[PDB]
Amino acid sequence: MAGIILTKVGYYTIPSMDDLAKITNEKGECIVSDFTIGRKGYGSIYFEGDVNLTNLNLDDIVHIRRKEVVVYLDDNQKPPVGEGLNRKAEVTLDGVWPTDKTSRCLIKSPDRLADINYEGRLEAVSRKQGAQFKEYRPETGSWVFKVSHF
Amino acid sequence: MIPEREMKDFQFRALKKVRIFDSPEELPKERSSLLAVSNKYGLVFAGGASGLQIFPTKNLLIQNKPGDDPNKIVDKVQGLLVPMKFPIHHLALSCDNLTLSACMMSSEYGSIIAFFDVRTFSNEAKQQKRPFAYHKLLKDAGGMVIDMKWNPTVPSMVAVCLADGSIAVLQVTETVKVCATLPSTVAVTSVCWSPKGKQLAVGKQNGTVVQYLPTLQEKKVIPCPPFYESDHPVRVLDVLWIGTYVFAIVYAAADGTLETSPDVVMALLPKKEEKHPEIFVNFMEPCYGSCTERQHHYYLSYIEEWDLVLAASAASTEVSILARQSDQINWESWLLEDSSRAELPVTDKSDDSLPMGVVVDYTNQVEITISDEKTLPPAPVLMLLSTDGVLCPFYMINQNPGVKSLIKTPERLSLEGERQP
Amino acid sequence: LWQTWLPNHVVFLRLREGLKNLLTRNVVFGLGGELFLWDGEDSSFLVVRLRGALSQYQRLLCINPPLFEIYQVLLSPTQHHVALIGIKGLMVLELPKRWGKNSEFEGGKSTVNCSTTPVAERFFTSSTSLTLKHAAWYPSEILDPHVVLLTSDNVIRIYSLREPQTPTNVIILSGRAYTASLGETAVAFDFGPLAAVPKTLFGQNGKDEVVAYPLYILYENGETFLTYISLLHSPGNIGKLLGPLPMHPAAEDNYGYDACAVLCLPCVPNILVIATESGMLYHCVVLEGLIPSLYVFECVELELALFSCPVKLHRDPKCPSRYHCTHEAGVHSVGLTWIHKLHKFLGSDEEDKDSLQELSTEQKCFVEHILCTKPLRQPAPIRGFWIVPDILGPTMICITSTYECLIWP
Repeated sequence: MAGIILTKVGYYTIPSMDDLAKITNEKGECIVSDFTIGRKGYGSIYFEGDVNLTNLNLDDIVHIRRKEVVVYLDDNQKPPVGEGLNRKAEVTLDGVWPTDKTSRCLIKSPDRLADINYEGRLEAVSRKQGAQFKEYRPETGSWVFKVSHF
Repeated sequence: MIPEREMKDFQFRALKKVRIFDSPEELPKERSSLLAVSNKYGLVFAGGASGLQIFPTKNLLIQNKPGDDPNKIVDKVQGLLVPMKFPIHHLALSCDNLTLSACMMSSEYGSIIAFFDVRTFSNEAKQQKRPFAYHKLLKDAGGMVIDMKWNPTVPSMVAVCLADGSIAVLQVTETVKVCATLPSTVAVTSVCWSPKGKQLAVGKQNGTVVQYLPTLQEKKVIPCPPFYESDHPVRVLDVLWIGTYVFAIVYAAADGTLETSPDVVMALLPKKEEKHPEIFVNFMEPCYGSCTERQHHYYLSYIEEWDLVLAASAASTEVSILARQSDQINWESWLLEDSSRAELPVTDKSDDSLPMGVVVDYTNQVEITISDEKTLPPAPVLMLLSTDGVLCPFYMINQNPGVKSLIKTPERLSLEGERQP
Repeated sequence: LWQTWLPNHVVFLRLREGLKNLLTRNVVFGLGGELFLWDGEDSSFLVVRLRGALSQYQRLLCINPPLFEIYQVLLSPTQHHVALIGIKGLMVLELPKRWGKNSEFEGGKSTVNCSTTPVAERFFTSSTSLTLKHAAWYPSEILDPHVVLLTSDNVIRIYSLREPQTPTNVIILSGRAYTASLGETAVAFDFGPLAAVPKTLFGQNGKDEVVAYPLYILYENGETFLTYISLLHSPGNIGKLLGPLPMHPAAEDNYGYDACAVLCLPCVPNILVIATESGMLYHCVVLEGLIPSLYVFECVELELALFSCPVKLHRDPKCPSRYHCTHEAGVHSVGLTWIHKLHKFLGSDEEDKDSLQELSTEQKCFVEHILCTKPLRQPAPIRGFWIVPDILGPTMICITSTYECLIWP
């Protein structure tokens, strides 16, 4: 591969890592628009616009977990806002459901989720973290929200 | 290009080689550091896959007599075996010489650091020598200690760096306190205390060396040297902080490749009252690499009174020297005569043995018997533990003018204050 | 009678003039016939004698003052130490000795120096963003004083004053990331009353009964946990954490989120009060199971008894069936008149739940808005709340945002 490192199981990119290789130009620079990095079954991060993936170690930078995501583990190794992956992005986290305090089961029923207005809860959880809620899909518990940077 | 100099006033003089552990089945590949030395009390600590072994240092040192085969390995020498349930990859000793740390990997349980009170080794009334405290790194594979260093002046303080990139500063008294940690995304590859022990320097995957207070509050960044391109990106493999503005820094290919060979780089830093850039001098491969199978690792140490650096490497059968010049600023390789070098032997199966641990004794009191008739005063002894389980001692004779004897007489270890499990 | 002249005491002028120059605030505590008022600007206590003049008071100085703001003060069970509780630290002050016919501190000197000791100082400086969420004393009146600290890392640590930098016990309950489980973190805890428990509960043996205190832990999302603490027999790292306690009966809104305060009333079976930022108060019976469950006997909406503010809960020293709630709108008193109907044998089986349900349909708690702090412009929370226990009638002291001393009744 021409610079990019991604080996953690379950992770992928759109375009695929193989496609990113061929996109690399004569001077070895990988610039792509609308790039996505995801982990099958847990979520993904969509970066609208052009980004320079040249010599980025995505294994060390991007971390997608259940109901959680991290980009750049420490602030010291983080580039300024607008450069690298520290920029505007749309995050999707899957398997996001509340737990019934009586049965201790996950609440996946759309009607039940509308009863407790889980969507409004996720709007609040987004603002409190500096993000803007976008939508929620009960069938898969997909919580989509935009972030100004990481 | 690389500065070099025939040195006829320094020789390494081999003592008999002494077998410590039995030869392994395979070549040990992983980064490891398995020799420690108490220069206060005259003990050596050796570790492997197969237990921990403690010796009075003078028992390991045996001089060649005329007539003797200097290549014949002594089979064993009396010391103490402390059984260990798992293999050891790192051993180190605190600056008061009372805490030995032993790092182990268990396939079942992952990594643990055992801490031994060194008096327990001397406690005749304990048939079993147990550590008094453990520290469990929740981690399994990424929990391998890849660098671990006690503070040169704060006896309770130790810095530990793991394979996953995380780092921690520990306080070990009667128990283990985590004082500071930095998570894996910081990407630490190596670690080293300032001379007085007031800051910690950490090497990093991105090629930089960051300085820190022991609280891990960041103080100064040394950038990745300008001569490395973007399409040949590197990582600090090892670091030695020599003086406030002086470091030895080893770079290796960022990606982990073993084929490329590491560069030892001397770095001089500017001051607040200077706006000079950093001066780097690439001495490159002073320990010539015959092996591309092992994880890279330079064993570096500074001997102030001699103003020089000893260097060994996991990929090399040879120990090298970088000395400061009369100049007092710049460095040069010392090129020594054929029969005065420090090299690990060829194994009886005709392969090269390589270093797993390196230490220097300063408690040696015996005089070097040169001829039948000539005798020189005691010298420090370089000791290498090899991949074959053989210990390789060499007197370091520095006949350069003005060098003062470094020998320091050892003391008796009193069991007073021994910590208990 | 001090109920008459206390609001005119100069200490409130002093504190009021200190204004002109998050945790819920409580800058006052009472001891004997004395009232203690924390003066943030001078880092000292102003002590007014209520029993036995408007200008007279003692100043108890910190020999080593805290540099972080003190939000809450909390007298120890043995009453020899005061916890100075802030967001960025905790400091313990040792009270001086008394002597003289009036039992004044050190014979009635105008100023008395008090020894202080910081607690868990490492955790608040090493991790800059680490904050204190809740703190209390270990309830024992016999053992050395121990403070219990819940920090923003979702960990509870217990410290002896003999070793204020090294926890005796740690309870891992399990910000760089974007997370949906933002409420899976503890915001408060409260100890229940003394209980005798089998020594086997802590892994030791003998079929012998030991002293322990139930520790109830409240998550922001409303979930509750329970563990029993014995300073002697509990392990250094406590892992026998029970919960989340199932909450019965099933509620359409799942009892919401945004829980902010918890109180264990001193009764058997234990009864928990859970308060939310929206003004919801849940009265939960702890039913024995090995995991117990909660039966929400009733719910009270303070928004109806008069709302997005932090709510603080206070026990009543006289009656286990009464507690008080402080918020930006003032003080509410809540009387659970049905507490005395629940017997000690109650369990968590179906017939017990049905009996509790049937009983809740014919029983209701008494809620009263006793003090109103609502402004004319932006509402402000109170700074102090204390119930002076007198058997002839409890007197309540409430210090407003402007250090006005309201007394009720």
